[PDB]
Amino acid sequence: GSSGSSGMMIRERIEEKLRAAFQPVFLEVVDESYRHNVPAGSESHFKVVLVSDRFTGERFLNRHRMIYSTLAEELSTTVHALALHTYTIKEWEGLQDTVFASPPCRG
Repeated sequence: GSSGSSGMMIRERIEEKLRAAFQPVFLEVVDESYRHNVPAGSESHFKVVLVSDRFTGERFLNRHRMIYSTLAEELSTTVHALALHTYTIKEWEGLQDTVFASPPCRG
């Protein structure tokens, strides 16, 4: 991006970082803008998708510790809670659809 015209959108800052942060295979963030006029200061719906092998059924918390570390403060700035969705290559290969693959075993 040529200098000059730029923005301060969190959604971008988040990904833009992860890109080089881990350099996974998949990346997609779901940001939600203001919907109602009234002031809302209770919760901030936010979700992020990042597929990586590193999440090979290692841990449930370790999935956040790694992410947070990157956007430790970056996110803490305005965002507080986030629903991380770390998946694996396989699981992704057939998240919804599932093929009946049950090969026989050997001695």
